[PDB]
Amino acid sequence: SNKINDALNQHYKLNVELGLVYAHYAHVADDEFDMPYLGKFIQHLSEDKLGVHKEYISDYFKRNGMKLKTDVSVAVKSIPSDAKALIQEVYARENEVRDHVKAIAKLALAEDDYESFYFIQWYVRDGLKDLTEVDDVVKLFNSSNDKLIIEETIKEMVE
Amino acid sequence: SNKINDALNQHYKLNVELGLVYAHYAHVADDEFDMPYLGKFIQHLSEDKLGVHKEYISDYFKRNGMKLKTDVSVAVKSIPSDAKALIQEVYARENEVRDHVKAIAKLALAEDDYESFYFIQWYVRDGLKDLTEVDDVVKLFNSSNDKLIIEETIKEMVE
Amino acid sequence: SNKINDALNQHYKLNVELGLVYAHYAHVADDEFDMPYLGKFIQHLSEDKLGVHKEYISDYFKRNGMKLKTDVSVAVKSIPSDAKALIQEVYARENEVRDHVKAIAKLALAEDDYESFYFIQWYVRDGLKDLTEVDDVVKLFNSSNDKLIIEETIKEMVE
Amino acid sequence: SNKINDALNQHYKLNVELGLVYAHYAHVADDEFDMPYLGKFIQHLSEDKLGVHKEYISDYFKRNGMKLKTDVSVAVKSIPSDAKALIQEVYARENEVRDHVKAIAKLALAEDDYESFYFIQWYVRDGLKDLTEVDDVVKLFNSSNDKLIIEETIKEMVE
Amino acid sequence: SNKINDALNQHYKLNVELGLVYAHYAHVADDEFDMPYLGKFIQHLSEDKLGVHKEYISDYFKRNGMKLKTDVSVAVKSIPSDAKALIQEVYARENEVRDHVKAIAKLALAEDDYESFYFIQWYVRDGLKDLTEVDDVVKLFNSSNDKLIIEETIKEMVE
Amino acid sequence: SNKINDALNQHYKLNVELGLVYAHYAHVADDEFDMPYLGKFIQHLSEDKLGVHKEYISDYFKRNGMKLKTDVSVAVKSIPSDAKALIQEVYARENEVRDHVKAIAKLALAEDDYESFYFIQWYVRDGLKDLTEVDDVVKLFNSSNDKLIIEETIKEMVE
Ligand SMILES: [Cl-]
Ligand SMILES: [Cl-]
Ligand SMILES: [Cl-]
Ligand SMILES: [Cl-]
Ligand SMILES: [Cl-]
Ligand SMILES: [Cl-]
Ligand SMILES: [Fe+3]
Ligand SMILES: [Fe+3]
Ligand SMILES: [Fe+3]
Ligand SMILES: [Fe+3]
Ligand SMILES: [Fe+3]
Ligand SMILES: [Fe+3]
Ligand SMILES: [Fe+3]
Ligand SMILES: [Fe+3]
Ligand SMILES: [Fe+3]
Ligand SMILES: [Fe+3]
Ligand SMILES: [Fe+3]
Ligand SMILES: [Fe+3]
Ligand SMILES: [Fe+3]
Ligand SMILES: [Fe+3]
Ligand SMILES: [Fe+3]
Ligand SMILES: [Fe+3]
Ligand SMILES: [Fe+3]
Ligand SMILES: [Fe+3]
Repeated sequence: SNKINDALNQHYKLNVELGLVYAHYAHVADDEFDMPYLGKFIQHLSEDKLGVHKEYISDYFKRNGMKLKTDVSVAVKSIPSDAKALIQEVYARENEVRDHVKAIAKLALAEDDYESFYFIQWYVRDGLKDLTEVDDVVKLFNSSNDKLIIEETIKEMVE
Repeated sequence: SNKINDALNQHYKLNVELGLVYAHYAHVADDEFDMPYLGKFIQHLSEDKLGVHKEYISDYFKRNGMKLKTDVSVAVKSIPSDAKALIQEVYARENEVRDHVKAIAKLALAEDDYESFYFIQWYVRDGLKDLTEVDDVVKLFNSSNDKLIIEETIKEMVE
Repeated sequence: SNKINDALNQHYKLNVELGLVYAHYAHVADDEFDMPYLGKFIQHLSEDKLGVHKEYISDYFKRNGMKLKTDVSVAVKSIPSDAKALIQEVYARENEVRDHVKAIAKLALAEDDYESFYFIQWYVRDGLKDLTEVDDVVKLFNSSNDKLIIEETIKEMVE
Repeated sequence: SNKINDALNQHYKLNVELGLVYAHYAHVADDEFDMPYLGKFIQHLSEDKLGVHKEYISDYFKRNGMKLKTDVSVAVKSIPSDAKALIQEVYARENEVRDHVKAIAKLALAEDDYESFYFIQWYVRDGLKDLTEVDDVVKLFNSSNDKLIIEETIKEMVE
Repeated sequence: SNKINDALNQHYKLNVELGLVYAHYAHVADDEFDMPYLGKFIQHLSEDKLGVHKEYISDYFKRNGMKLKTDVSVAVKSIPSDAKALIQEVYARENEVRDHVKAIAKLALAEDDYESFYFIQWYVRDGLKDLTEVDDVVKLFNSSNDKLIIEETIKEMVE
Repeated sequence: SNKINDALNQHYKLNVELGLVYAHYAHVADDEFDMPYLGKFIQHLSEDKLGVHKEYISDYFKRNGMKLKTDVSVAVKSIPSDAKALIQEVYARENEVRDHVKAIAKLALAEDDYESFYFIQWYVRDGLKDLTEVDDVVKLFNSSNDKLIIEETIKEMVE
């Protein structure tokens, strides 16, 4: 399906662009906000998006004959003002990923593309786990007013 | 130094953009040219550029107080016509990286930035090894007319 | 070079005098400020300066024929008022060390003393790592108002 | 006791200043007198004085409430003329240490400071062992006219 | 750079020619001067110069595109008269190597050849260690009048 | 025997000069002809000639009282045009070595020098094995038109 090919190419672009934004946010968490474990948490998200998250699509295209497109444009022009806002922004972007992944599943059933429906199954499930891990971190900031206490808790999540 | 900060931000951008191009070329080597080990060779170059090659700069900025900029724009709009041309293009881009890395070293001595001169030392040395590994592969294509013989030789270089 | 010999003798004196000051500060961190892990952190800096930091120079002189001078004068006549100020003072002295080490590198190139330029390379690189470790500790004091939380974090840095 | 506090601060100063002198003598033994094992023997004495010898006092002050003073002034302005003279000078300084340590013990009993009397017990005993080890080396120079034979014997004492 | 290519070809020639001279001196140390451990010490220097010392240059040329020249002319037409003189001559030749290596470093910075500057860094550092090891042996001959005592000491340096 | 001494000194010179030529040929095999395993094969021949092949003679002289002469002159002024020609030239030089070694054996029996006859026995036997190993490689070039197939076969001979 051309429409599935386009939607998965769009998802490839999103994984790349968010990975590059997260790499920036991870640097800022450590460098500006004094939170190196928040930085490590966000760096692992960055490495996933620039790693297996994009390679699964590229490899899927190799098997079903679809075409890969590389077209990337992203600039980090402002930064959230503090660390809570930073992880809140990460969360908002991970929810956008959920919406897109669900749209792809719906479209695959529409087009009777059961290979793509089964392929996208991993994203549906795994992305919900990624979103809850991110949500847990956001909340640390409502459970403690102390940045070093929050860091200690995050340390167990990047373990 | 502002000028060193700018040049290292430019080198960060180059590592990112080439990493994304190499990821595309690795896919094409396997998918279109039937050369999965050429694909693996090019994928390892992609993973280096999107990995430690960019993280060393970002981490260096954290120590000396420089500012990181994320501004990325790259589109793969044409593909070399066969596998020799593909690895020849990779080689040409790796030589552009050599030129930039040398310009940074020269500028660091000019500015009496001995921390940056010592930091760039790794790129000078390592990039020469990366360029010779790439040059070895290009040459396989002049040593054999058989794609499966070349693949077998490449297999020992991605080992 | 006489001028390099003088500058490295001055750096030997600085390492000795700061080592003795840091030994005092480490005692005060534990004894007056109730922070024994801050004390241990500062004691390891003291042991480096009175240990390998000075022995590398002395050993370097043995190989290139330079002359060692021992002329030491230091008195600790006032103490910073609290623990944050104490580690802030440590940081200010470590930046003075960076400035001197860079001056030596510049002078070695001027004099075409490539042995000394290569010998000072370790100080340039390593001193930047020491300065960032110290800067991390200073910041704990902006990330937490609780001395026992900061101690727990420092414990992982003296590990 | 103020008088014990002063005498132990004086002993701290002596350990520091002799440690710095011994570090110089160790360098000269190797560099000028061609005796690197004599150098190693004297370096271990230097490391003791700048290490545990001074840290025991500093740590003792932490327990009994005394105050530490850092006030150091030492310059190495002449060097003994040959290696026998060098180790003979070391011996003379180690005897001065014996005299001071004994004065502290006598004063502690006078002041009914039984904690300090018991604390100084280690210095009384250990310093006698250090003085006999040094005396053994001095004598090598009366038992052999050959510097390489003496070095071989010293090698077993720095083992 | 042609001038760097020429200077490194000259350094390749020097390593070869000195290696052949040292091989002769090692034979003479054992055969004529009854000092087989002095012979072994000098043989290891010979094997370094005819081994990695020359192969590093040859391999460096392979990576940066320079041209290797083999043009060798050396004759051992006289021999130092005793063993001290023999190791003194070795020392004089190792100092000539230091001078040439430094000239290459200076020229590389002049030509903005930062690859060659970084490549020559090993020679600058390592050659200073080789020169001090050789200087230690020369001195044995001033520390003992007995050839079998000196041999025993050398035995620990060829270990 | 003076005549045996001269012939073994000539054989020492030949081993040295061929070793230096082979070192050049090994570099060219890899650098110009894209055959790094041919290069490794030729490098091992180079290391033998500059190593044990010459040290056996030098050590033999030490036992029977003969005199060693070092007089070396060799320049590589042209290179065979392709890789087959290169290994063919190596073969021709190894046959010259066979002729000289046989002349020495004949002369030793003439002079009733049974020590030299027995000493040269190793060269007679071993040099025939070296010549057949070289001949096997030459032939690869008649058994395959593909340089990467030949390389793979050579890989098992440098194993
Ligand atoms: Cl389907
Ligand atoms: Cl600097
Ligand atoms: Cl130099
Ligand atoms: Cl008491
Ligand atoms: Cl360069
Ligand atoms: Cl015989
Ligand atoms: Fe920080
Ligand atoms: Fe994951
Ligand atoms: Fe349907
Ligand atoms: Fe395929
Ligand atoms: Fe790498
Ligand atoms: Fe300058
Ligand atoms: Fe306390
Ligand atoms: Fe350190
Ligand atoms: Fe200059
Ligand atoms: Fe010495
Ligand atoms: Fe002791
Ligand atoms: Fe009493
Ligand atoms: Fe002998
Ligand atoms: Fe070496
Ligand atoms: Fe310049
Ligand atoms: Fe090549
Ligand atoms: Fe052999
Ligand atoms: Fe006969």
